Amino acid sequence: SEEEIREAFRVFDKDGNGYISAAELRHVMTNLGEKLTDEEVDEMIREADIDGDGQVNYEEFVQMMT
Amino acid sequence: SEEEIREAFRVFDKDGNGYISAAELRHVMTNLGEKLTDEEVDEMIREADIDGDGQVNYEEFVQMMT
Amino acid sequence: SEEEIREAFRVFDKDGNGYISAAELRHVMTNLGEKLTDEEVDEMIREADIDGDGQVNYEEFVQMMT
Amino acid sequence: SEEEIREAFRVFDKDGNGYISAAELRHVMTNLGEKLTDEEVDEMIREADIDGDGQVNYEEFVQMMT
Amino acid sequence: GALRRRKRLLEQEKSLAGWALVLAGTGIGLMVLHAEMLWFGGCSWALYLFLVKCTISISTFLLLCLIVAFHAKEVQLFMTDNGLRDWRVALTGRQAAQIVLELVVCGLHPAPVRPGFLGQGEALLSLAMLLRLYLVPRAVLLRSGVLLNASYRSIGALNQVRFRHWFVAKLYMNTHPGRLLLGLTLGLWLTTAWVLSVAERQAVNATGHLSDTLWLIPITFLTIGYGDVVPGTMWGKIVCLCTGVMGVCCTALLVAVVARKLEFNKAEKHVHNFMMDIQYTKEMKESAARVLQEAWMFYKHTRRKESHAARRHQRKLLAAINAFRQVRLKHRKLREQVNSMVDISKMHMILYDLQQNLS
Amino acid sequence: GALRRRKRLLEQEKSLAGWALVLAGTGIGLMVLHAEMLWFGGCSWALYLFLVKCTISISTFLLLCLIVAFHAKEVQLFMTDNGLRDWRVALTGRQAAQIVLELVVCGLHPAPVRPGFLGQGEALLSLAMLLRLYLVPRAVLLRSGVLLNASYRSIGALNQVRFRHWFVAKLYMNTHPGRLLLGLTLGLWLTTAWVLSVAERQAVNATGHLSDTLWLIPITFLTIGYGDVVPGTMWGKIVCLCTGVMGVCCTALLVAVVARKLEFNKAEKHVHNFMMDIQYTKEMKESAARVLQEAWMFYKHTRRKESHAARRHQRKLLAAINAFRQVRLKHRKLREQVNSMVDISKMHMILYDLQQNLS
Amino acid sequence: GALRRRKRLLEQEKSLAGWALVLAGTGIGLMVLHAEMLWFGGCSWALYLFLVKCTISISTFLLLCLIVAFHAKEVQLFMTDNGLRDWRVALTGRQAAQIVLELVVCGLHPAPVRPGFLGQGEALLSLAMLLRLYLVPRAVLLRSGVLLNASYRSIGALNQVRFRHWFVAKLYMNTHPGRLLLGLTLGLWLTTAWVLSVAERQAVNATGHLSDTLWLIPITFLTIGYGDVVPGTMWGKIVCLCTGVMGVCCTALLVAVVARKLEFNKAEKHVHNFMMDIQYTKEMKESAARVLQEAWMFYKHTRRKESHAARRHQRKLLAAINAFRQVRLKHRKLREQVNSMVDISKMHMILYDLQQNLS
Amino acid sequence: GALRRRKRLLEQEKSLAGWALVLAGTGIGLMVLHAEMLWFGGCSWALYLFLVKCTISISTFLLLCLIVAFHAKEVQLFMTDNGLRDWRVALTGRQAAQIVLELVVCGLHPAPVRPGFLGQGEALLSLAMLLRLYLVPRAVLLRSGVLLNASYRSIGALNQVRFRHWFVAKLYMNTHPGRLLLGLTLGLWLTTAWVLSVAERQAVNATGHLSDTLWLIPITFLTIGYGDVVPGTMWGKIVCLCTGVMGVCCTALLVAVVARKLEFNKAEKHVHNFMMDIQYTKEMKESAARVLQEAWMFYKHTRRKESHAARRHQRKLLAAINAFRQVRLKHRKLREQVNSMVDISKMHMILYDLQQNLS
Ligand SMILES: CCCCCCCCCCCCO[C@@H]1O[C@H](CO)[C@@H](O[C@H]2O[C@H](CO)[C@@H](O)[C@H](O)[C@H]2O)[C@H](O)[C@H]1O
Ligand SMILES: CCCCCCCCCCCCO[C@@H]1O[C@H](CO)[C@@H](O[C@H]2O[C@H](CO)[C@@H](O)[C@H](O)[C@H]2O)[C@H](O)[C@H]1O
Ligand SMILES: CCCCCCCCCCCCO[C@@H]1O[C@H](CO)[C@@H](O[C@H]2O[C@H](CO)[C@@H](O)[C@H](O)[C@H]2O)[C@H](O)[C@H]1O
Ligand SMILES: CCCCCCCCCCCCO[C@@H]1O[C@H](CO)[C@@H](O[C@H]2O[C@H](CO)[C@@H](O)[C@H](O)[C@H]2O)[C@H](O)[C@H]1O
Ligand SMILES: [K+]
Ligand SMILES: [K+]
Ligand SMILES: [K+]
Ligand SMILES: [K+]
Ligand SMILES: [K+]
Repeated sequence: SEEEIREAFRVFDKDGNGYISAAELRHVMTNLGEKLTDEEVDEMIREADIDGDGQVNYEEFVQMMT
Repeated sequence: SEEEIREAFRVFDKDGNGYISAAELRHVMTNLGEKLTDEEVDEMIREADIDGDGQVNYEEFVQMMT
Repeated sequence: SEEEIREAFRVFDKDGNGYISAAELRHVMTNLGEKLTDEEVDEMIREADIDGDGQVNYEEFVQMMT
Repeated sequence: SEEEIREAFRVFDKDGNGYISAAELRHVMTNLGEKLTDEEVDEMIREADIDGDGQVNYEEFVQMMT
Repeated sequence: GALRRRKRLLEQEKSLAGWALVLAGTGIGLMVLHAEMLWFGGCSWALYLFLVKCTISISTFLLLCLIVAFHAKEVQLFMTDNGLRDWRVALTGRQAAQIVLELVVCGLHPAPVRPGFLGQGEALLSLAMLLRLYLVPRAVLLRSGVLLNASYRSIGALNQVRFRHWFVAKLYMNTHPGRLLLGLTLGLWLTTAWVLSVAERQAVNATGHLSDTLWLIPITFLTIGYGDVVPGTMWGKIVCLCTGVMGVCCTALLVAVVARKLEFNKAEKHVHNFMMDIQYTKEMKESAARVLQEAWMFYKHTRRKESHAARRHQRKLLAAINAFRQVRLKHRKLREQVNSMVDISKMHMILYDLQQNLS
Repeated sequence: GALRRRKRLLEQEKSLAGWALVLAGTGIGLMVLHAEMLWFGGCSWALYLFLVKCTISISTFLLLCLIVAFHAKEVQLFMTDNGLRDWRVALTGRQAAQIVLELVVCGLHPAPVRPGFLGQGEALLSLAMLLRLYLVPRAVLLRSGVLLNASYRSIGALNQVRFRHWFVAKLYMNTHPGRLLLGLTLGLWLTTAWVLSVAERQAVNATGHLSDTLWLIPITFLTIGYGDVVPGTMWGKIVCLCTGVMGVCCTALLVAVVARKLEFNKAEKHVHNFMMDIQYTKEMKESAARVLQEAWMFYKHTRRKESHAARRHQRKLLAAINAFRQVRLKHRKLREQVNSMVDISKMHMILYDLQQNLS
Repeated sequence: GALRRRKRLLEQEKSLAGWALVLAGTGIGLMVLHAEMLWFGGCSWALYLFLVKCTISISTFLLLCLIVAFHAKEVQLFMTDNGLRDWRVALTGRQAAQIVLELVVCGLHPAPVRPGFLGQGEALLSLAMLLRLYLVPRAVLLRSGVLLNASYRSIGALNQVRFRHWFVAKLYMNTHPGRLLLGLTLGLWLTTAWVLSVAERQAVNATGHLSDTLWLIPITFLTIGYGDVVPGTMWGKIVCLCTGVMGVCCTALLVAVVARKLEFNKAEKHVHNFMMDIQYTKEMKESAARVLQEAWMFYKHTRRKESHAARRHQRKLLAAINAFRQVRLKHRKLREQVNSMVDISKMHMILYDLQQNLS
Repeated sequence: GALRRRKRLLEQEKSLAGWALVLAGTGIGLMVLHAEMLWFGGCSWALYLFLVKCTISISTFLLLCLIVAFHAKEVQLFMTDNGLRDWRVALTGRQAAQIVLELVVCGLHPAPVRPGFLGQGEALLSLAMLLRLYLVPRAVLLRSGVLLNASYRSIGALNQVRFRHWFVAKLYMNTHPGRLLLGLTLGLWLTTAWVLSVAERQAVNATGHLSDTLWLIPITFLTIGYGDVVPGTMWGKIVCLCTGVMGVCCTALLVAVVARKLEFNKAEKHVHNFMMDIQYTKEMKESAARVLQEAWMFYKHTRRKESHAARRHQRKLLAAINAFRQVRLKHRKLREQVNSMVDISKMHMILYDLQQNLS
């Protein structure tokens, strides 16, 4: 299902560069989807924040999620 | 109506030369059409027979008919 | 609505030059449209007759009308 | 009907060379068609086996059948 | 040219088609008035039943004068069109029998030759007035602009339309369906109800007049057929069969009209295609987020080693990626149809581009 | 060649298809005459009820001779077509059972073996005469030119039409809808009315003959169903169900015929498209003038400083420019369809032009 | 920009279209409650028949306030759209007559001005409440997204759709046929049954209430018409004709819906075309083997000089090669249609290929 | 690979879909037998009415075992397809409610818990057996080859067909219309007639059994509605409304089927176009001769100076040239359509020719 996860990320890849901003990565779960928890979103930022530079290359993030 | 007469002759112009044989000119009225009289067909051959060579250039024949 | 006025003039621009004759400009309101008053048409000719040469460049006439 | 016989052979000509294997020639009557007799298939191999090399050029076989 | 005279004759035929229709309708109306006056009035009103009966004769003599004057305009139109000089050539043999068949049908009024029943004789002559209703398609065809323009007759002769009554039928039915199909059935109900009331009168107990047949005719026309009133006479049953046949034909016409009026044209297809295009992208984003939330939450509850509260999110993850693949494959075939609509004219322009590009 | 003989056999089959149909119809007619003569005549006419009953036997023996003579022509046609020399090869096994099933069905007349009722025996044999109506599609197919031309059989073998009875059904229904669909329902009404009158006779009070069933059958066929007369017997109800089923099927056929007969073809679309093209330009000019009048009159009443009598002309100016934009956008999409009609053949010609232009 | 204000007014019109519909439905419901309470209760409940009758007046005053507030939003929308500054210009003359025709129709309640029958006066005012059902297409059109987006009004002004009520009719009927066509006929049956029960009450023996008309209305609607109950009054017959007309129209609508829902689209045509492609090749091989078996067995029984047991296999050989030619010519025209489906887009791509190939 | 196991499970689902249908039909049959045996037999046969009533319980226990065994195969198929290893993940929450809703509906038999009427209790449980008829579309879908091939599921996943019950509906209706639409209505007539006979029994005078309802149901279905028998009970009227609704729906289905089955395909259009092409040239020659005869005979009778016997031939000359222009302009637009049919593929081949010609 990793190809489906990557294709779901590729919807929000408006840059076509393989990286997505933490603003859009918070806004996708925050404003849309099923629901959003503030502590879970902040813990998601804490888990994905091995870099913490405002942009995440999601290709390694898919492998860390699976 | 002379154009319609010439276009009616042009149906039986299988040579595309402006001349039709007396065999076909007898067979068109004889075998098809409304009816055929033998004496009227022979008088038609006698009237059109200013040449009498087995072939009639119908372009002057239209003018003689009208 | 000045663009709509200019596009309504452009129906009667059969020359494509930006000028229309006073004959056609009288005939458009006179023979067609809602109605035509003779004194109002003559006053329209008196108002548009800053030139009075039988042809009117309607592009300045639109600005004078609005 | 010899053209129809040759066109029926040409369905099983997956090589396009004019020759068909005795394996496929046994399997066509054996596994499909109306029915298959073992002694009739072996007698068919005995009749067509003027060569007996595992491949039959069916073009002469059509002439021997008709 | 004679094309100014040819068009001039087609306003003298339009007026003679209209005024003949007026003098036929005013004969039919006076026939209905006479038939009802002889029923509600009896033998006491024997003066007015002579006055109206001879007014019908005056009107039908004027009608027999307004048809010879029409066919004279048609034979003058024929001489003007094909370039003749003698009317004896221009008249046909079958046409001159159509003249007689038209003058006989337009002359079957009940004349003043000599309790409220019409009698076996004049009740058929009174209903033969309705056979004048062939004057209305002629008048409709002449009032329409397709025959009344030689610039239209040129494109008709290029197409061999040949001035059919059926082309204006298709025309008025494709342009104005509901006005025509609403007026026609009400006219059929009133006309057929009156004819059935003539066929069934029943002076004892008043059981045949319009209070019964105005209920019996639509119930037959719509093929309901309760059966509380049925036709009683042999002539009533013919009318009630010819009502049901027209009801089946008008239902079969209504089905085709309503079937044409439901499809989209080009321009409504475009705005439908845009309303779907702004709507599938919302779900393309929403279901993507629904994948991405559970995609992390299942890994979270897996790394937290709670295997009971992770299987539910794995179940929702499978459901969400199934929904996402459905909405993505649904989204791409819409845009395939968007690319499919602009195929032909763009290739027709690109051909003209690549033709000039070869030089 | 043998293609002169193959065509020669198909006039010997056309005649044997026609004369068999004549000798079947003249058996059905004499059956109807016998069934009515035994009802209106009783036991007094026992001579004519023997004479007609044996005339039927003579006619059906001639019919059983005109079918063997037909199938012999078909087996000679088969030998001529596929190049055979023995008839024992040419005959099939299922075909020789079709021969027997055809000869049995064409041989069920009421024979002269031995008050006005037929009896339980011969009333079924008399109605088994109507099963001869399979001789009419064969005769219609052979009289049509599609089977009777090897130049037509060549294009049929190129298309695998295989001489269906359904292709001539589609043919006669696309060419002559109203003649076929008018004759067929009247034939069904008369035939089914007579069969129902056989099923329901009621010698007491005469309540079952054609004066009732000629009213009951169309009312069932059109699905009105008043219910003043209903079928009374178990055999009458089967006939009144098979009438309603055919009524639903003929209405479903009429809907499709009337749906095809309303659309335009190419040539009527062109003259409709021209009648609209000369008509929208009139309003394109009229509404333009309606803009231009108010456009000056509002400025006049504004410069005259009468603000009360200027707002009305501003209102009409807004309405007129709204109508002008509507008629202009309506006018341009018509001419878009005018450009849309000539797309394909013009590109097919421009491709052949640009192919030669490359050299 | 003012396009934020223009969209802002179209949520103040959506709410004023919804709440007006609620305050019209709660007037119709209280009207039905009053009409049934005055029948089942008589003159004893003269307090509640004043209370409900004035509750209707309070509700219809709130409705007459929720329409002026709607048309004020429309005239502010008109001033915002076309750029005006005075409302006296923005209002039309025919629109201000539509205001009065809307306020009169929405104000015909039975007021509390002053055995179980309503009377000749207030029974028409009570049924004039149902004329409020023009508030539902307005609310449906405003709740739909086609009017409520200037990005949709842009493509509509490019297409001249002009916010029709008929476009959302085609939209909801092409998207949700069965929900709409199932809810609509049940709503018609209940509403028309109640109106017929008002028209036919019959206090003696209780022969007109919903236990009769809930059976009479669907039997009329489906055009069955048993006739065990028929309408008795002149006002009942108008309702039973307007039920049959709507029944014919809904059947004509259902025929077109079911006719659209049977054809294949592109993608179902592809999988049908593949299921046939894997299936005709099986018979292409099977019938080939059926040729090839008899092809040798006939030569075997010929060389064995048994001429009686060889003619049967020659017969089967002819039948098998006939079946093989049928299945081969059937198989190739399927793949012709497979080649026919990919014609246009492949040529559109090959044109762009050969354009670049010229350089 | 596991694609051999995935196909292996879909023959274990086909058998469990067939044998569940057999054990549901043999429960429905024994229910009908019990309901008729308790009516024709009374209280004397109290042994067999216990024996059949417990045979139904044995059969429905076997049915409740053949559904759990089916859904186990579906959850193993789900684990094999999406690659799982625990069944607790593979099962859904809404699916496990569908299991319970399926087992309850398949378990409503009249059990042997404890004059010929069933009673208010068990007459509803006996008719709840018919709710087992959802087992037939599942069995039809599994016996069809579209689900039972992963090579078909590949093209279905390329098309998002998603194994609908509606696709095989369109499939069996486009392939076999008449067999399906003939078997379905007879099955509806027998089933609905029996249910109506249950709803209306009337032990006095035997006025409710199948001899009445087998006549009442088709007359309602075809919307005839004589009205000689009407439903009497409140439960009979619901059944007679649900018969009329299905009758309207089947008529609306038949109209679309007969509308598709009348148009020509490609190959019948070609042979029609050739039969007209060999036929218009005959009249193109015949009418040309009809011009040419009178063209000389009018000049003959003109030169003979007989002006009375020349005008008739001038009249026929005008008629003949009119007919000749009609048949010529009719003849050329046929051949225009002949040129119109071969447009696209010939341009697709000429494009590939001119592409290679550029080098
Ligand atoms: C497309 C086909 C349409 C068919 C249309 C034909 C319609 C014919 C209408 C019926 C006309 C005659 O119908 C008949 O009228 C006569 C008088 O004329 C009336 O008959 C009544 O009056 C006559 C007076 O002569 C008495 O003798 C008679 O005893 C009495 O029944 C009846 O009402 C009706 O039986
Ligand atoms: C597509 C299916 C079509 C089904 C078509 C079948 C049509 C059958 C027509 C009914 C034939 C028999 O119908 C029956 O005829 C008999 C005589 O034969 C008549 O019966 C009458 O005469 C017989 C003479 O034997 C008496 O004994 C009897 O008491 C009396 O009712 C009735 O009129 C009818 O009940
Ligand atoms: C699209 C068109 C739709 C048409 C819809 C029109 C529907 C009209 C419904 C009928 C309304 C009046 O219908 C009529 O109601 C009155 C009371 O009002 C009732 O009439 C009854 O009560 C009145 C009280 O005044 C008594 O005087 C009268 O003797 C008695 O019949 C009847 O039940 C019905 O005859
Ligand atoms: C899509 C919706 C379909 C709706 C289908 C529902 C069908 C229901 C069928 C009716 C079932 C009950 O129908 C009813 O049966 C009962 C027995 O059960 C019978 O009733 C009869 O027997 C009962 C025995 O208890 C007596 O008490 C009663 O006085 C007598 O009328 C009637 O025949 C019928 O009124
Ligand atoms: K009916
Ligand atoms: K009825
Ligand atoms: K009906
Ligand atoms: K009825
Ligand atoms: K009745």
